[PDB]
Amino acid sequence: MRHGDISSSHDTVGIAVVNYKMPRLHTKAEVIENAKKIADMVVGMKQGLPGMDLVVFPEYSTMGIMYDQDEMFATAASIPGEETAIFAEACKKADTWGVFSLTGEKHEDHPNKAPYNTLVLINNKGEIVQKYRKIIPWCPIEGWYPGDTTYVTEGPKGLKISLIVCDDGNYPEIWRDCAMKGAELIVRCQGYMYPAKEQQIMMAKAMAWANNTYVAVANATGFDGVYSYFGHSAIIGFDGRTLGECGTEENGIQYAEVSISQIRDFRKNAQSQNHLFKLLHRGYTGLINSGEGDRGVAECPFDFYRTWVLDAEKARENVEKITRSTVGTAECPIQGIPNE
Amino acid sequence: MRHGDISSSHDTVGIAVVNYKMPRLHTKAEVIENAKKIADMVVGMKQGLPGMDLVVFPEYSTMGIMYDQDEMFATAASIPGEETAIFAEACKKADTWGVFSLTGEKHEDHPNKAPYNTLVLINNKGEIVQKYRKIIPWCPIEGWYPGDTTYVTEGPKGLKISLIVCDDGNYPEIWRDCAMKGAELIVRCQGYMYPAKEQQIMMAKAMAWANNTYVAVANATGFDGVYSYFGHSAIIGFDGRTLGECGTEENGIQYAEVSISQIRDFRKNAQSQNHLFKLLHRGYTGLINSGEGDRGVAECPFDFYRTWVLDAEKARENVEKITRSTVGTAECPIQGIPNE
Amino acid sequence: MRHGDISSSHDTVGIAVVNYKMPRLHTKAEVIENAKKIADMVVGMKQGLPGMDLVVFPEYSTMGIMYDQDEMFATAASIPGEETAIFAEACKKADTWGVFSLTGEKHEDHPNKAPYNTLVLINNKGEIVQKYRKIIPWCPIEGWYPGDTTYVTEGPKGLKISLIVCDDGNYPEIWRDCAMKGAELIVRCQGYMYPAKEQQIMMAKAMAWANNTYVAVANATGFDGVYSYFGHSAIIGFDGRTLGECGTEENGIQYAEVSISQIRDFRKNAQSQNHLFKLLHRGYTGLINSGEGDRGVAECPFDFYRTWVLDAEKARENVEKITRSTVGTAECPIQGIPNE
Amino acid sequence: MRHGDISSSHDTVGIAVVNYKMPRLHTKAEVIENAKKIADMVVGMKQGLPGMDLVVFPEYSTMGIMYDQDEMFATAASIPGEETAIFAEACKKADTWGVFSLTGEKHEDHPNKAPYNTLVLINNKGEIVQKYRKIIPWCPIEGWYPGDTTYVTEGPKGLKISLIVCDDGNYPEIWRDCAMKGAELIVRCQGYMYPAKEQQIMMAKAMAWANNTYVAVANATGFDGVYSYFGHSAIIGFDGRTLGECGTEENGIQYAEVSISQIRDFRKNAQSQNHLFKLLHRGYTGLINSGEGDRGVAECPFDFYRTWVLDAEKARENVEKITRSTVGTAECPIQGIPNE
Amino acid sequence: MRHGDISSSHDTVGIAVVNYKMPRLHTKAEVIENAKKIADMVVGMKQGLPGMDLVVFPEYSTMGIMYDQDEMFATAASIPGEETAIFAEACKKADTWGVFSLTGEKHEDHPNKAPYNTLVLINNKGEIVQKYRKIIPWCPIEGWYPGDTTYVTEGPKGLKISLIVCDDGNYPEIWRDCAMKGAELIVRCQGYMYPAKEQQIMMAKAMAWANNTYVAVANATGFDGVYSYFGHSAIIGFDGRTLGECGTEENGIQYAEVSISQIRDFRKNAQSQNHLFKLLHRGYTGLINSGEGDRGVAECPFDFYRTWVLDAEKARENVEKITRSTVGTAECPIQGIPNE
Amino acid sequence: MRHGDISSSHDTVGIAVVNYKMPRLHTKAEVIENAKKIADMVVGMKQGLPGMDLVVFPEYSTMGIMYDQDEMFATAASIPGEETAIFAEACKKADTWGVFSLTGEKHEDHPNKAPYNTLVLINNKGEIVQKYRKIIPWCPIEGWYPGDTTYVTEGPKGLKISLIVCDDGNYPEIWRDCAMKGAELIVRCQGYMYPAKEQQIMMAKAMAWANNTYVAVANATGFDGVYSYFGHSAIIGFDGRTLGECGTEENGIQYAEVSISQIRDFRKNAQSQNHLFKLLHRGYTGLINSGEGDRGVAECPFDFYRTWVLDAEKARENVEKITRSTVGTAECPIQGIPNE
Repeated sequence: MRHGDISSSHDTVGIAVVNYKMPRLHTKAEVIENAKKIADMVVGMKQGLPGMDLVVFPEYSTMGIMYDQDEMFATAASIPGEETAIFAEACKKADTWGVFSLTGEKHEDHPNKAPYNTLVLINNKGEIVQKYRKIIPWCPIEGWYPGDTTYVTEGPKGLKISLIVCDDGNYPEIWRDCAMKGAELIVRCQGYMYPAKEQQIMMAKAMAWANNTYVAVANATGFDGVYSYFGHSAIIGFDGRTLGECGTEENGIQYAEVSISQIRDFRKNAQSQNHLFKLLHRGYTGLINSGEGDRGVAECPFDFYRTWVLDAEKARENVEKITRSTVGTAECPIQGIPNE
Repeated sequence: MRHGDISSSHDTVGIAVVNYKMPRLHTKAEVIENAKKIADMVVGMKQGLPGMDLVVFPEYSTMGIMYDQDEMFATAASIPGEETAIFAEACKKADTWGVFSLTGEKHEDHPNKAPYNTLVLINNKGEIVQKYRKIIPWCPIEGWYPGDTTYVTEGPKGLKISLIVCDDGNYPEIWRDCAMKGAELIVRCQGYMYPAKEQQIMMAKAMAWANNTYVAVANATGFDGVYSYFGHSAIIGFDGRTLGECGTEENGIQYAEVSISQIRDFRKNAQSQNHLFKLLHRGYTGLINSGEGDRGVAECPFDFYRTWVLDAEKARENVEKITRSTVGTAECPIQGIPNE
Repeated sequence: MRHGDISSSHDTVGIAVVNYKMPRLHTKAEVIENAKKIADMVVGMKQGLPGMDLVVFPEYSTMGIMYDQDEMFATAASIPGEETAIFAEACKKADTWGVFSLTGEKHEDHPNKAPYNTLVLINNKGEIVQKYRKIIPWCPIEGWYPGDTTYVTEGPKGLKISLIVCDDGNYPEIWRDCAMKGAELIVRCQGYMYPAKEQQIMMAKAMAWANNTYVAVANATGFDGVYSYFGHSAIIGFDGRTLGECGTEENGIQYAEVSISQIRDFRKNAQSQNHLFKLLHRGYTGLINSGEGDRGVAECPFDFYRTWVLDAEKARENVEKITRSTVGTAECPIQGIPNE
Repeated sequence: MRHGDISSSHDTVGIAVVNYKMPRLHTKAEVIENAKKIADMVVGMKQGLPGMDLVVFPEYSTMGIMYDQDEMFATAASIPGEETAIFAEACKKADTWGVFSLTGEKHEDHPNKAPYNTLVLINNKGEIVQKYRKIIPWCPIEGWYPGDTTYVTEGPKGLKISLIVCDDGNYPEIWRDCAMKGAELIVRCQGYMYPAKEQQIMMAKAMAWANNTYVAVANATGFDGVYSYFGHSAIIGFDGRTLGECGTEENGIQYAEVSISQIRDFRKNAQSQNHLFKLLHRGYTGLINSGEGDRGVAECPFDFYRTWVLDAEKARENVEKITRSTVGTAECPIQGIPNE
Repeated sequence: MRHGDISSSHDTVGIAVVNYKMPRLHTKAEVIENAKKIADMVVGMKQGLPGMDLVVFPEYSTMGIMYDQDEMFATAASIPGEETAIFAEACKKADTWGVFSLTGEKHEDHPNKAPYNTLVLINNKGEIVQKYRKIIPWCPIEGWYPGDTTYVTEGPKGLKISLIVCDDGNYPEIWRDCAMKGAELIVRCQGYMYPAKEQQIMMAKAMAWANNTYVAVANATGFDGVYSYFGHSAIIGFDGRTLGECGTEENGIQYAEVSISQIRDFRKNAQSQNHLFKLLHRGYTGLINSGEGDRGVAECPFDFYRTWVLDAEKARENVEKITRSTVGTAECPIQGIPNE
Repeated sequence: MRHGDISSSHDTVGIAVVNYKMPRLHTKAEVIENAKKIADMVVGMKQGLPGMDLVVFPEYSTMGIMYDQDEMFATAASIPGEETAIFAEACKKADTWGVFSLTGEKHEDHPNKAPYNTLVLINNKGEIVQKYRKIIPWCPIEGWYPGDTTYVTEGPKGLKISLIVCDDGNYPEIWRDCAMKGAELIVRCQGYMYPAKEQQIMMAKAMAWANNTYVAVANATGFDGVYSYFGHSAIIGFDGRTLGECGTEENGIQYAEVSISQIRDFRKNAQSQNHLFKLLHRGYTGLINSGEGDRGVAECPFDFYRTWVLDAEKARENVEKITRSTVGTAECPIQGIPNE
């Protein structure tokens, strides 16, 4: 957990994040050409950052956002496929792990159902070792089919990694889910468009803190014909302090070393802010002093989670009362989104 | 949701938060004397802030922290009791609602079990309308008996209010639970000691954003013989932007107007960042476009919450593997906290 | 007055501001081509921001700065004209109002007098509803003919709008003049070159506060052969707090919702910081308590404004004593600017 | 215009500002005792800051705020009087100029009309050389009789000084009026209570910039039974950059050196941001190039100022349409302030 | 190197720094009484921070600044002496190391020469293990006799510690000297008075970076009759990033864990920003590639240091040409400091 | 020392710094073409900044970084040479001094030894008046031959200038060496790649303060195939306060006026923070009061500098004990850098 050098040691994973300029593409050939530009970038970056063990690119960095539905279906990727092979070759040549984005990934029922929005973690031998599908697409605008699962994978130097995508990170539940599965680094890849710049910078830091986890964010930059993306790719320590952060600049890079021993030492020995531990051992001091054993209280005291798990339809009905009953609003209608 | 004036309107709730200097007390008589100082402060503040509808004091602002166990038991409050009556009279005289702290509140089995750490919301007629007991005491140091329930109460001008305490706010689950019960303002009262100043400032803002809720924080200040408290009492908008924030100064005050219509308009009409709505209607656009109905997906996709709700002991066992198995650590032992 | 979403409601005007990359143009054909790029950008942005009701482009975003005098005269626009028709079509297609820049607009005595530096507000039906000519050109460098009038126009959802340009905003008088005419949003369009980046960021916020008015700023970006423009387009609340702000990035966008009801509620009910009201009712409490009626004092107590209005030549003579008597300085001479 | 040292030179005026802790006083004897504490503080500060030429205390630093009307009248000061003599002796002993606050100063018709809220500038020989009465009392709460005049006085080393008070500084007109009278330093003394902390910090800087003037702010601190005062006393350069700024701490001090030659050199030779010059020579380049002489345009183009000067009652009527017609609001009533 | 918890581990040294309120004392009895208050504070802090291994108090925290020469001599301490014994007992009772200030420490020729300004490092067994005398007193105001030596001492858990005082830290040479002796933590104790608040915050961070060293700063707070002290006690990582920082509040505390293994791993394996290594192996890559061996260049290329070491009188003469020849200036005279 | 205007006076040097976009070049013809682009930029900037007296471009702005060894040797420049003549013509035409980068400059033994990394200062008559070779190349990556000398040159309006390059600025010794030679402005030209953005921003400010010197930084921007450069070109006052600073934007420019009289007045009359003076007159007050003469102590008290000057090999051996013995590390090997 230290910032400023280009090296890494047996204790540290050298992580690079990329403010990748958002592509404006339309065809499979264009996507392939851009995939090879990403590959060239990985290999060049390694020449400058000899400590690099993990390189992270934004959501949409391969395809851009395929606004046209026909182009969306025509450019939807197979995984593994040609794009991933191109990335895998760069990971091998540069002896680094990498996180890349396929938007979309063909649905099982392609082309009759919406593609997934997908991340892969590729190891330094070119093997895909995690494939994550976005659980919370950025509706209403995003039409991707939602995924349903988080994963944890042993990463470079044994650092445990989970992937999440963009809108996912607004929801503290996903970060919690990953950390509770044992994640030591949560990688948030995004094409996060303005307006919500400051909110997203703050969210990543707050989630690093709340879940005692390293966080790396790669966010797109530039204007793509529709959105302007605000960058601020970052690596953040498990104590909630930014290691390094980019500005809004096209193809900015940040690089930091995250210590394997430090996070494990903290998770073992931290007390007042060992949030993962404390959530499942509430009021331990009080119970000890009250003659009630030495483990605190594990039981979930929050009705929302009990209801959501038991009766998701009831939780949905409850939230519609507080918000609205239809996915769209007649005050700001969107074609294909019902309202009223 | 606006800041800078001392007024309030039929649309806005005028909220004041107090950087109350942490008392260093030892006896019931001293606690009573300090309760009357708080009462005098409420009445004086109202003279300067004619818009004030809600005034918020820090956790521990009534008793301070009773480090001595005998003094802790001797000063534990009844609710309702003498302290609350003193506060209630000030709320009536100043025609304001108030949030006050009783640390401790007598356990049902007093003095044979640890007291609770408790907040009350008192209305402008002097009636206690919410009583909240801290669900996550700040272990290891805090020996309070943990509470088990969150509440929502109709507040001034119909603004829906939930109370939480200090360490509670590190855990996104509690903020979620309150907002999903319909809370429009979450009031976090704290005696939040250094070190974790910047982390706590960031958490409140991030939670305001994540849960589309107004947030008010009152935090103690000064040195009490053991801890120094970092202040930064604040009122924050539902869009994650600070309204007003104090520094670390003793008896600082902030004051802001929170609009009832604005939060309700947002919760109805916001789309891309309507987090409460979107969490229970995931990927609605994708499902519509895939011919699968117009509600998105409600089901909880996060195994941690499913496991915690179904089998809290399993969730506890899982987290002990990632952290440690005993509440204490032999590397930093604490008397009365078992380890090793 | 809220930030982070892409929606808007019947209560809120969705405002987008654009960090438009400064063009480097030389011919009428090039200007037309760039006008169509702006039009394409408006239509694309609306696809991503369905709440958008108003889109704002920087001063000079259509022509760039025509440094060459011959090119300046050759590219000076008619209003209405071809450029405005191109913009009007985009406003109609995207169902949004827009603010666009014509630099220059032909003088009545074209080509024998300097063109104006002009903004138009175009409604969602493609109609020009305000035309503003820069009252304070950025002399010495800017050679535009000064305008003489501010305007207020009913805008989207009835939001009252005034336009001002770049250097204008350094002078608190213009913001005052607009707000006192009833403006609820002041739109500052600029091609504000470095050096004065931080000063301009601060000015917009301070003027929002001082005049209890929403402020939107669109500023150019990039290097154009002569100047580098610092971006930081922004939308600011009437309470002086930034809603959203861009960085220095080319073609950054910000977007915020400004509430019609909130500003009107504030202007009615705010007291201590109701600056528009208080300026014309000074010391009302004192006069009441002194038996002198209940309106305070309206009379202007500032000799500078009395003198400027009555005897502008005297005010000019007075200021020349404090500064210098000639428009140029021999210590930093500029061709065509007399000194010495 | 430089910060960090305790010295001053023949070119620089050493200015100290004081975050003076707000007194809570009730009697004339208490006021006198506090005046002598201020005097002792002046003499001590000079021992530590040998460059000090000017020392500035907050509005209300002598009396505190006399909330009780009877006490207000009983403690209203004569000027010159006992309090000013006490201050004058300290200025002589410490060989410094000083700015002090008398709240109230007896009205000409004392005790039958409200006192003034007054500042004095005392020179190093103990002579009162400026007496300023607050033109914009902070209504509704403040009941002081409004003053009607700004002043400029030759200060230490010939630095030209104007005094303004607290609420005055929210109104850009007063800063303009002082600078146009030739002020080189505007001293804003305040007892500026929370909420509006960030807005006031920003205002002082923005006004320094807009009027090309040094600014010194002394603001009170602490809680006085009614308000908490936010400090942030500051000295700011004529280029809008803070020299030094205090936090919210009780009895904080800042100290900076302001160069006489620098401001005079700037006012002579600055061009693009010579705001005082440019306001009265608008569009000079354009007029030259259009064959219309070399002075630009002086005439006031802002109808608000023309109307206010000619017909203040009309300006008042106009603003009441935009705000409200009565000084009070029935939505937030205040005893003695009419509404409805 | 992590922040937020109250614990520490076998790998981390738990460091607390104290914003100690500056005493205003006059007699030996008063100094002793205050020393016991510091002792009580150490023991209380340990109850709240069970990880604490090192506690740091400001320069002057024991005596305050003895402005009166007679009182200065009467209160000058012996080391070891009564004050240090009081501190030593607290270190033993709280099982912590501590850094304390003796101002003054009796000169060898007391009372005929000025006392030293001195820090002691006391271990958890109550033994004084380092005594440092300020090498750069804060002249002209400070009249302490200058010390001449820096030290490095094995500290808690083997962390190597050097002490420096206040004004010392403005001079990069002292930080370099300590780090090159092997220091892993440089402790800067200060009574750093306003004006130079922001400069001092920045210096500590910059020196942490430049010397790849942990830095802890304890600074005084409050007003002492002459100066106001700006606090901002801090612990900073060897990568230049703040761990935790106080504000200006009286008796603020910060606490952070500094990893022994992290700094040693960095000093071994860092490359591009291994400043200690690189300074003595300049251009190693270039020399290798030029066929000139594999060590780079060690020789000092800076004439100033060569001259200062060889001919300090020449270096002094050189600097007097750039500045002034006498220690005082007639433009800002100070009694006892010659000028002219 | 003032910021915001485009003018300059007889007292001020108008300094422009350029966030020049990093070139990606391969051939001599490409370098020449880019040199002419820089020349065109100088002439254009002068049209917009009539006060400009000095223009500063980043290290590598002429060649980019020649990663290919063959291309490095093929494009190594003669000085004076074709590139410098191109720059000299622009300086003459625009009547400005300029700082330009030649990377590499041919070694005396070209092409058999590594080129130098070189800056030239060219006056307004096109004459090269300083040539500086980087003393601390950014090893391990940079293979330039190290230079050995700093210089001071009389610059525009007599302002004394020293040049340093990029990695040089991490080492406080070089800034000290320049200031002690009489430098009034230190110009740091850099191609400073991410990661170390915040550290470099802080270093420049801290060095301005520590050495009481103006500082100008020009840093590259953009991605060049290997590194992304973080911009933040800046001009900083001798009191450590930023005048103007760029963001990370490609071809950003900042411009500020630095006063000749202000720095000379400060160096003469400053006392408490006259660091250049005080370093060579330590404890003057103490020695005076102790009867030991009126000059303080000049002797160097820091063993590191004494050892480095006398026995550089010993200093190297000492530092290898604290860090590592070989220039490379087997934990992060780099081809051509020995380790193990």
